[PDB]
Amino acid sequence: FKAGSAKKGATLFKTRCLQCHTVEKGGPHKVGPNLHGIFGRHSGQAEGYSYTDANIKKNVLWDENNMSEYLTNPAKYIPGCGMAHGGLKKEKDRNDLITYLKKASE
Amino acid sequence: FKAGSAKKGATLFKTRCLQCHTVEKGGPHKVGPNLHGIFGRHSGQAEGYSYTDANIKKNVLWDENNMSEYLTNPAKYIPGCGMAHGGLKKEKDRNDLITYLKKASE
Ligand code: HEM
Ligand code: HEM
Repeated sequence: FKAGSAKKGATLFKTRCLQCHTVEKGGPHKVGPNLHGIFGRHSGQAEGYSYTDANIKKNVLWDENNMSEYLTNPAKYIPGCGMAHGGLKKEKDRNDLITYLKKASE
Repeated sequence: FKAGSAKKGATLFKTRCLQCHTVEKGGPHKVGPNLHGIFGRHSGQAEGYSYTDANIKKNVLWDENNMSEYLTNPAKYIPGCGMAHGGLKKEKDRNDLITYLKKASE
């Protein structure tokens, strides 16, 4: 991961992520947990959300690289429903996204 | 709606609902909102959850009858993902479920 465009990352997040996740402090859970302070904690630890994926639940320490990898696969499992478009296949898109996400969060 | 078996309703909820919803007080959100005090408020009002369905968001006053109807359709939309098994087709199953849910909640 190498910093990119926050501005474009914002538009990736609004159009690809926001329909399941919010990022502002104290923001609400949706199908996905609120992501505020995601880069200061581990996986599967948002207050007031209960997780499903075994790997998330192991509490991975989130960093840029781990997250890029998490977002690489275009499809993700949504509990009780099936697979959904939960990632960004283009490495540049990931870098943009994560650059925005680091700022919007914390 | 006519009261049924709480015991069987519990097993319907554990096996058909729990994978997206919790019911205890202060319990966490998952893909679905925590359902505690659902029969004392309106639709689309759980603290700390943000909703998608337009109809939910209109804030329907929840009662037994409205809920039975909500659960009738076997498939429900899960935002960003698709349709999922979000209901109970058998009217007796609904009555059992709702009888448990009234108690577990509040
Ligand atoms: C590129 C867009 C997206 C981003 C950046 C994103 C980010 C994340 C992150 C970082 C987590 C981990 C939360 C944690 O460990 O605390 C996560 C979990 C989750 N996200 Fe996303 N997400 C995206 C798209 C989606 C979409 C489209 C959906 C639904 C259709 C979704 C639903 C979920 C769900 C349900 C979880 C919890 C998984 C589980 O408990 O097993 N996300 N998301
Ligand atoms: C018979 C089993 C189930 C029951 C009793 C149940 C109950 C409910 C209730 C009462 C609501 C309305 C919440 C509110 O207005 O505050 C709701 C919303 C929801 N439930 Fe379920 N549910 C069931 C199964 C499912 C399943 C299987 C899933 C996912 C695969 C699910 C996901 C959701 C979601 C995402 C919402 C929020 C809908 C939106 O915002 O558009 N539920 N559920």
